[PDB]
Amino acid sequence: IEVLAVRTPDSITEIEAYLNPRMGQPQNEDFYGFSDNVTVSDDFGSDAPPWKQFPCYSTARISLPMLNQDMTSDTILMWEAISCRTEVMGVNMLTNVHSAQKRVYENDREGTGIGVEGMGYHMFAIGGEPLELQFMVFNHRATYPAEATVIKNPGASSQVFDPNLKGTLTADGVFPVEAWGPDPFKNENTRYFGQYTGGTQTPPVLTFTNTQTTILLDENGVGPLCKGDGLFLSCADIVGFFTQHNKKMSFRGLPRYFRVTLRKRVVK
Amino acid sequence: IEVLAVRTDSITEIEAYLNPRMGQPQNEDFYGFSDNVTVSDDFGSDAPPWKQFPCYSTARISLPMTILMWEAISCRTEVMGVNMLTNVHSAQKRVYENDREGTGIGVEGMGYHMFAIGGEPLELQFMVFNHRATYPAEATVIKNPGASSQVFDPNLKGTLTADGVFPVEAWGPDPFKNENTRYFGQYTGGTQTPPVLTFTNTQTTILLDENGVGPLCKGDGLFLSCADIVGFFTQHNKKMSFRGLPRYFRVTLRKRVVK
Amino acid sequence: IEVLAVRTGDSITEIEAYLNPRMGQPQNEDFYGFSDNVTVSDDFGSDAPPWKQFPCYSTARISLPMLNQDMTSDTILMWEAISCRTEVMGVNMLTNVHSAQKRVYENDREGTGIGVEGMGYHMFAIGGEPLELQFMVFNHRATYPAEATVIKNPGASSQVFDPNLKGTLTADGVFPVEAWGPDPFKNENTRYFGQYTGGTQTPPVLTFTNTQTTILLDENGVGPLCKGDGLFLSCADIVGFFTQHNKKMSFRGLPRYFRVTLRKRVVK
Amino acid sequence: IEVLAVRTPDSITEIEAYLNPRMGQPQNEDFYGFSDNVTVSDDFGSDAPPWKQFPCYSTARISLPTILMWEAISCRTEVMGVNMLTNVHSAQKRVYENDREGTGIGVEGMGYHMFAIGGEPLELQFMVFNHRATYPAEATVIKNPGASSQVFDPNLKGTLTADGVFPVEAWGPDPFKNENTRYFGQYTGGTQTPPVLTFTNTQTTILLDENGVGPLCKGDGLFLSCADIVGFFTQHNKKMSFRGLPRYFRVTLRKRVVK
Amino acid sequence: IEVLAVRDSITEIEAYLNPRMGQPQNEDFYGFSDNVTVSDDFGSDAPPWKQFPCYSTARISLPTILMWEAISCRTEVMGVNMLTNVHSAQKRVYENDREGTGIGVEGMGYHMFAIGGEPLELQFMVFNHRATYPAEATVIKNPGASSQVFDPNLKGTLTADGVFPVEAWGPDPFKNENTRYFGQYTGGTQTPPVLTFTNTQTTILLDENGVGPLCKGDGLFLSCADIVGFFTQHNKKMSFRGLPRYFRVTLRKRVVK
Ligand SMILES: CC(=O)N[C@H]1[C@@H](O[C@H]2[C@@H](O)[C@@H](CO)O[C@@H](O[C@H]3[C@@H](O)[C@@H](CO)O[C@H](O[C@@H]4[C@H](O)[C@@H](O)[C@H](O[C@H]5[C@H](O)[C@@H](O)[C@H](O)O[C@@H]5CO)O[C@@H]4CO)[C@@H]3O)[C@@H]2NC(C)=O)O[C@H](CO)[C@H](O)[C@@H]1O
Ligand SMILES: CC(=O)N[C@H]1[C@@H](O[C@H]2[C@@H](O)[C@@H](CO)O[C@@H](O[C@H]3[C@@H](O)[C@@H](CO)O[C@H](O[C@@H]4[C@H](O)[C@@H](O)[C@H](O)O[C@@H]4CO)[C@@H]3O)[C@@H]2NC(C)=O)O[C@H](CO)[C@H](O)[C@@H]1O
Ligand SMILES: CC(=O)N[C@H]1[C@@H](O[C@H]2[C@@H](O)[C@@H](CO)O[C@@H](O[C@H]3[C@@H](O)[C@@H](CO)O[C@H](O[C@@H]4[C@H](O)[C@@H](O)[C@H](O)O[C@@H]4CO)[C@@H]3O)[C@@H]2NC(C)=O)O[C@H](CO)[C@H](O)[C@@H]1O
Ligand SMILES: CC(=O)N[C@H]1[C@@H](O[C@H]2[C@@H](O)[C@@H](CO)O[C@@H](O[C@H]3[C@@H](O)[C@@H](CO)O[C@H](O[C@@H]4[C@H](O)[C@@H](O)[C@H](O)O[C@@H]4CO)[C@@H]3O)[C@@H]2NC(C)=O)O[C@H](CO)[C@H](O)[C@@H]1O
Ligand SMILES: CC(=O)N[C@H]1[C@@H](O[C@H]2[C@@H](O)[C@@H](CO)O[C@@H](O[C@H]3[C@@H](O)[C@@H](CO)O[C@H](O[C@@H]4[C@H](O)[C@@H](O)[C@H](O)O[C@@H]4CO)[C@@H]3O)[C@@H]2NC(C)=O)O[C@H](CO)[C@H](O)[C@@H]1O
Ligand SMILES: CC(=O)N[C@H]1[C@H]([C@H](O)[C@H](O)CO)O[C@@](O)(C(=O)O)C[C@@H]1O
Ligand SMILES: CC(=O)N[C@H]1[C@H]([C@H](O)[C@H](O)CO)O[C@@](O)(C(=O)O)C[C@@H]1O
Ligand SMILES: [Mg+2]
Ligand SMILES: [Mg+2]
Ligand SMILES: [Mg+2]
Ligand SMILES: [Mg+2]
Ligand SMILES: [Mg+2]
Repeated sequence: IEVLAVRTPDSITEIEAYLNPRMGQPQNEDFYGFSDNVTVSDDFGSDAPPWKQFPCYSTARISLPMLNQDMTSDTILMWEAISCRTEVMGVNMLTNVHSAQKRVYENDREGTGIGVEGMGYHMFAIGGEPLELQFMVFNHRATYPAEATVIKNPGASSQVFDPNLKGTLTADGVFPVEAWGPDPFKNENTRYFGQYTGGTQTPPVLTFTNTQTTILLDENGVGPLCKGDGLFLSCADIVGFFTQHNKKMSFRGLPRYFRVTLRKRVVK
Repeated sequence: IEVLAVRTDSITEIEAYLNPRMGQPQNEDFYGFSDNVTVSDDFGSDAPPWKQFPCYSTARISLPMTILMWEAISCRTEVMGVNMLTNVHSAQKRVYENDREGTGIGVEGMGYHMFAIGGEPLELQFMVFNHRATYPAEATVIKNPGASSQVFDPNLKGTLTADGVFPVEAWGPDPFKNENTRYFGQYTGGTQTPPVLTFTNTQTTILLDENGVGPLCKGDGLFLSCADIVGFFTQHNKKMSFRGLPRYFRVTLRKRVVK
Repeated sequence: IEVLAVRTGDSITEIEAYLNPRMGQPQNEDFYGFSDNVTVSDDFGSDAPPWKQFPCYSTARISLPMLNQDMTSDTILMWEAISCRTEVMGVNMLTNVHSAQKRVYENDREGTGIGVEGMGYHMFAIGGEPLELQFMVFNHRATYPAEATVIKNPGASSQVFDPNLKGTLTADGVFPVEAWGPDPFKNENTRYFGQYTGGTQTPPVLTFTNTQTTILLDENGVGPLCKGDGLFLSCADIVGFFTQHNKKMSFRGLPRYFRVTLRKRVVK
Repeated sequence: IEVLAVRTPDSITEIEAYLNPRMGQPQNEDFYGFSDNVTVSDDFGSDAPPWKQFPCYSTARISLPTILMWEAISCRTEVMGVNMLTNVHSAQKRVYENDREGTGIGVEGMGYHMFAIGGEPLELQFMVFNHRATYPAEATVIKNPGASSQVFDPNLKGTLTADGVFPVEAWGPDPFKNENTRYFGQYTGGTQTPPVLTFTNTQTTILLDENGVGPLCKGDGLFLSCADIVGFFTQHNKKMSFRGLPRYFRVTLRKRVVK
Repeated sequence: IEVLAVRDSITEIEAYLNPRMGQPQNEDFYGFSDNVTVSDDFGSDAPPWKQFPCYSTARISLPTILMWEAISCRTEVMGVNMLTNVHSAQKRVYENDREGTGIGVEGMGYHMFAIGGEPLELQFMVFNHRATYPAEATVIKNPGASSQVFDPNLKGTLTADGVFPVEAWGPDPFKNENTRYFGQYTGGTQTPPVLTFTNTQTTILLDENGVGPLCKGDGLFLSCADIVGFFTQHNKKMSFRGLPRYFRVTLRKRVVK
């Protein structure tokens, strides 16, 4: 794409969208927002995580307003994503230490719940085309379930970087977070942002405000250009683990808010 | 609201406090605390009793009476009474309980610190850890909110219109609304987490949006909201209660012409 | 006070001062810098913290040089504080893990002392008049000893904010840290800065440098104005707890350094 | 090298490269990305860390397109595969081992993240926890380094000239050299520390020095070096191995006239 | 000490300070203290020589009058790489199972450096005033109860390497007009060490007036302590582990009265 002039009163639009988490349990059922209880393999050889027990990436394509093209010009207008605000919603719910939680003083049947604790994985991506993925796994001999999208028998090389093992995030709730990450060799037309804090007893730390704005412009002053007039949102928002009295543990996820400002860009 | 020129007599300043609503009744010996937290066995038999969970604090501040509206341009906010957390002697589980020795363990665990300042009530998203929780009659909640309530459901909206009754654990700020409010929030989780608090009279936050417009005080009302969970108070017998702290606000407003 | 012009030539001065901590144990006896061993009540109603077992605020008024007043002027000169350096001194001493401390591996009588750990409370205030206080307590039914300055029988409202419960920090070593904090409704003529990190096994975190200057000027470019030609300094520097082999714990505090640059200001 | 004027497309090139980690286990086999299970010696005197049980630096030379030299002016770098650390099912010691319940504990313990970009091999200082350690034949070390190798000895020098054979625990960047290399490094210690990693394609680091000069690529060669220890993998039987991640590099060079 | 204009003219020195954690140099525990013993009370407290760290220090010789003025510095904790060692005679993560890595180096961090035109000026201050320091150590003997906090009588200067106990001396903020000092402390005995290294960080040494330290007698004074944490043996004996510090200083010629 040959990028040309920015248009400056009717040249800018705003979209707002949410992505619900895909932590593994089905929508419209009692554990929506959570994974199912996590089972652990005895070895890498026999490792087979069941469907529902691991999170997947969230994705959506947002259809943009009419650009009102110039019928006789040899150029076209494209929506250019210039800025965003993103917030993890429902942080407030993590003040719940009463709902069926392993207690601080289990031996005394006393104390609050321990609440949600452990690993936070927070990433979002805003592009003019689907997020480009690198396949990479902890254990290449893991047998993923039929419901999941992965590279089957990916080989030892998939435990680190293999340039043959590529993907694109083309479907919501089926690309396992533990098997796909953003590809830094691609995503020329996406901005991605990721933070990981590991562990299983780590205090979760989350902020929320409606006062924060991230500029989406690259080093040439060009934001994502929305090919076929779509805006591609991707995320994963693991808050940590929910622990039952019987010590079963499940992933807990939260939904993400996006506001994206776009402006009209002349191209070609 | 169409926003015209800043009027430049033109400036006012209010100070206010919101006391915390951790659950125990005001004017009684456990004011500032929740009652002792009980935990359900399962999501299906989950009814957190009244007094055992915190609620948002809120207040409408009356301001002096094309039109002029009061426009909020800056604030200072301070969590008050941080000093009281140096108390490790008041009926606290001890560091070496099995020796009946050491300090009290003092206040530890989750911090949830949020404030909002706007020209109308805080717009809220309903969201809960367990949709099947039965909240007490005293609480304001969406009843039988459905499985969708565990994540984002665009039907499940509310506005913060009463002090001490909107459970923190069931409402948060709606990012899809609040064009006329600035909100700020931090959560640190856990039950033995060290609390981290700062205080100073030297910090101003600017409340102007990208367009240089502050919150515009509809009907000459300034809306303040907070929640300041500091962590938990643990008794000798291991019973745990939320402890909260009051919040100071100073807001600077200017006359702005509109319509 | 009506505030007029700055003098910029004679017109500048610096004072340096220390405040020693008032953690509870008497001065120039063997436990100076410490509290006595902390006792814990069984309930709120029978809560009576003995004198010496809890810290108090440090404060001093510093006498300033003669201003050399213009005898015939309608106006008057005051000293205006414009900047400070402050440092917690003796941080070096906390590398001591041999001095009668509970050992890391007590069941094996082995390892270092555990050293000082637990809550940090670090605050300082620089003003032209005494620090204005808000009375607030964890437990209102606490009976403070006669040695201590408190509001007696303050009632339930004292557990949160009650606008009736005020004070000024008019004496060193007697205002319990746990019952008084800075009053954000007053202190127009004082700058105060406070940090708390809780717990009883929290690692203390402290920094020291002679390269850090804090400006004391308000939004109007006016510093604290020294009424009756006094500078008021206040602090509390709880570093954490000292734990003995028998598991007795005391507060440990450190002294604070102040450097304050003042300049002549004309006022009505 | 006398450094004259910047030549201003055809004057700018951009390379991209990955460095796979060298945690110890062989390439293209089932434990690629890990060390073998760590053994611990009884004393300094008889301390022989076996080949495969310790990490080594990753390094590559990239071949690039009055003389003209390539001058590295900026980079992006990213630790890849951070996403795999959300795996708590793969043969991991469980949170509640006694009850055979909970997630795996996942990767925890020490983080060591370092990268270097230079016009020549990274210049190294030899320094070791225990000088009496006997390294295996596969490792490049200074043999019989002496007690002074446990701190700084100006005699104990090297350059990173070989991928996967310079042990991290024996070699670090030499601050007395590396005039023509930029290095960055962070260590967080412990064995139960939570790993903290970030990733984004939006961060650029400028490689120009105080004089506006970046690494100048000798022999038309760009030198990349790293080590990315994420933490430890703990089996059900409490055996612990290093886990590493590959690092991405993007480097932007310009033609520089030199003498 | 009146300063005129900045006046061939710019020079740069590099130095290293090895750590003085207690164990004698060029012997097998160089970089470590000896195993720490703990007193039963303040009254009998007598830390043995080799069981506590001392400050490192050196004077570097440099090449109306002219003085060398220190304008900027680079400093680096060297050898952070060695802390990836979890095999060398360390208490194991799962000692009851004789399994896991070593726990490695853990506990308190104390990192301080000073760059000045004269010896670093010290304030004497001790946890316990009744501690008896050994003959080898430079201390104020019988310093009294006020030495547990600030006493203005209890001053010193860092005149010697490896003999001023870290736990007895810190920088005096009432003096050091011609030194820049920087310190960080993180306590605990199981705290994770956090260390960074780059050749890309330069600290400016100019004061508010734009004057850096002026090197009296053409001597540059370098001081540091870098306690990274503790080494714990299988038998639970614990010793300080320290690391050496790199210093790059840029000096320019300043005219003085
Ligand atoms: C992630 C996964 O699937 N892990 C499962 C696996 O663990 C093995 C792997 O982690 C390998 C990776 O190299 O490491 C094994 O541990 C060995 C290995 O580290 C070795 C050095 O390379 O040192 C020890 O083994 C010693 C010796 O070298 C071995 O040859 C010897 O092996 C004997 C067997 O133990 C006997 O059962 C057999 O009859 O005869 C051989 C002798 O020829 O054992 C020596 C120590 O006694 C390390 O232990 C990992 N193995 C183990 C036991 O953890 O496989 C195990 C089941 O073995 C689990 O399924 C694990 O989940
Ligand atoms: C939060 C709450 O109310 N929890 C209570 C609930 O726990 C059950 C739920 O958490 C569900 C969520 O899917 O999982 C149950 O555990 C199951 C499943 O994870 C299942 C896979 O879907 O795998 C295990 O069950 C298998 C098998 O599928 C079962 O049909 C079979 O009977 O048992 C197998 C295991 O041996 C796994 O156990 C949770 N059940 C238990 C137990 O925790 O319900 C329980 C009472 O049953 C408690 O009240 C919880 O508080
Ligand atoms: C800080 C302090 O001084 N605490 C001492 C006090 O503890 C009691 C308080 O913490 C109050 C605060 O409301 O709670 C008591 O626990 C009760 C309540 O939480 C109650 C519901 O409001 O629920 C429990 O009581 C139920 C039932 O509701 C009661 O009517 C019944 O008599 O007992 C039931 C037992 O399940 C809960 O226990 C605190 N009481 C105890 C006990 O902790 O008084 C105690 C000694 O009695 C100690 O002195 C505390 O230090
Ligand atoms: C790192 C290593 O290889 N450690 C192995 C070693 O441990 C010994 C070393 O740590 C040295 C370093 O100086 O200290 C020994 O501990 C001794 C000393 O600290 C000593 C004072 O210098 O104080 C203690 O010993 C005293 C006395 O001085 C001794 O002469 C007397 O025999 O015993 C006294 C106390 O009862 C202190 O114990 C370390 N020794 C031990 C033991 O830990 O050697 C041991 C086995 O000898 C292990 O192999 C270590 O892994
Ligand atoms: C740091 C050090 O050297 N500690 C050793 C020392 O411990 C004693 C000191 O900590 C002093 C400091 O004031 O306190 C003793 O504890 C006492 C006091 O806190 C006291 C009130 O001032 O309260 C307790 O004692 C009361 C009563 O006052 C006593 O008269 C009576 O004998 O016992 C009462 C309680 O039953 C409290 O115990 C420290 N004493 C002890 C013991 O910890 O001295 C001891 C030997 O006694 C050890 O050598 C310490 O390491
Ligand atoms: C990640 C993984 O492989 N999980 C597997 C688990 C665990 O191996 C065991 O629960 C440990 O005993 O075993 C199953 O039979 C189960 O519980 O459903 C099947 C599942 O494929
Ligand atoms: C804070 C507090 O109330 N402390 C009180 C302590 C503790 O309650 C007990 O030591 C617990 O057993 O008891 C006293 O008898 C004491 O030891 O002097 C009275 C003192 O006022
Ligand atoms: Mg590319
Ligand atoms: Mg909106
Ligand atoms: Mg006021
Ligand atoms: Mg050099
Ligand atoms: Mg001075």
